[PDB]
Amino acid sequence: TLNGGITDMLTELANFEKNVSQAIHKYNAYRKAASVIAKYPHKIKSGAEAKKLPGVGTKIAEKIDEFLATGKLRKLEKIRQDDTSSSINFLTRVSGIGPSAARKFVDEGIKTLEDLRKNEDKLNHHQRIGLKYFGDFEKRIPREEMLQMQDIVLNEVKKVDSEYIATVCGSFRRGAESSGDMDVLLTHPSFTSESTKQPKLLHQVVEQLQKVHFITDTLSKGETKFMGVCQLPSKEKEYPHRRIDIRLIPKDQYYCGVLYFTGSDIFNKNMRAHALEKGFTINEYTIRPLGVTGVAGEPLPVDSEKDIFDYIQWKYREPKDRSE
DNA sequence: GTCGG
DNA sequence: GCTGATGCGC
DNA sequence: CCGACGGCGCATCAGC
Ligand SMILES: Nc1ncnc2c1ncn2[C@H]1C[C@H](O)[C@@H](COP(=O)(O)OP(=O)(O)OP(=O)(O)O)O1
Ligand SMILES: [Mn+2]
Ligand SMILES: [Mn+2]
Ligand SMILES: [Mn+2]
Ligand SMILES: [Mn+2]
Ligand SMILES: [Mn+2]
Ligand SMILES: [Mn+2]
Ligand code: NA
Ligand code: NA
Repeated sequence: TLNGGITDMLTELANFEKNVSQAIHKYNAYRKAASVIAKYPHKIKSGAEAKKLPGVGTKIAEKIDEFLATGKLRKLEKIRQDDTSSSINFLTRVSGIGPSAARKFVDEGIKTLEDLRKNEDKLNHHQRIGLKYFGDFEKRIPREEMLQMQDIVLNEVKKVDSEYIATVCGSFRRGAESSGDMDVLLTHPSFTSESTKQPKLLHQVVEQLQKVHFITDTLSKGETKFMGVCQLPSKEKEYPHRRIDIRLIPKDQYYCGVLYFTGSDIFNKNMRAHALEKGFTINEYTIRPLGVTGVAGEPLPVDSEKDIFDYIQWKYREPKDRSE
């Protein structure tokens, strides 16, 4: 927040490009600029100063000059005043409503929370849940509540089977003092990259979590991925409903998976980019050597996060240092 | 929108 | 009824 | 100056 005013402006521009313009590469360009500036250890005094940084170009330096001169941005004022733009941007804050749905609703005169309720019959299950918990999903979860959630999950998982391993990742693992949601990585000895598929490994855990009334709603559920809603038990003041993601991954790909799901998202983009500049392709699952005509080798042996960093020659960064 | 081809 | 096409979130 | 920029699990539904 040395340069908080500039990164806020870039984020808002990013959001417009994704939600209204449906221009995903521009969205990513703005987030890339906002990230590099956030890293930058000096108060930016001019566009020319920012232009020095990778990810910041001609148009963004011009925008930085204007914000710096006036404290605002003409484009953003116009956009914030534009009815269709403003409304599309708003509806996408509902989980389940993306750029296409929002634009479609707006074309139909649906543009507010109240309009959404009046027309709930036009919403799908995920969207109705998103409406239902609209305010709740916009609150942050403080680390104290995160640690209480960590306890319920690890313990209920134990009760399905003591050999399951559940690891909370995302911002919680990066040590952040508050979190957007809860991300849970799951492994079991019976499920590896070979293992011959066993139904209900994730289902068993999801059903227990439901049984103890921790998980209250399902958004999507399959054999490897559950997205849903959860809520700490109330004695007293009802706790807000939270989003929870659970991913079941093959035991022998656990470190790749832990690297990936700890993030951050920008950090992951940065790592896999740097990976290429060393002859490796990283995904959620494997690190593989690359070569000449684009031949990605077999997965290299990994038994620690750190092992991945070595392959690509980065100093090890503790989870706390990947929040980009 | 930005950068490397 | 089905499934390719597409959206959404990550 | 142009083209690349990450891909995937899951849900829904237009068009047969
Ligand atoms: N767009 C994406 N596509 C694929 N993976 C992603 C994407 N964004 C993030 N990830 C990975 C890296 C993140 O650390 C991890 C968690 O995603 P997510 O829960 O949405 O954000 P986060 O945990 O880093 O912070 P927070 O949830 O508190 O906002 O998933
Ligand atoms: Mn109205
Ligand atoms: Mn998270
Ligand atoms: Mn998440
Ligand atoms: Mn299909
Ligand atoms: Mn162009
Ligand atoms: Mn039909
Ligand atoms: Na630059
Ligand atoms: Na949304």
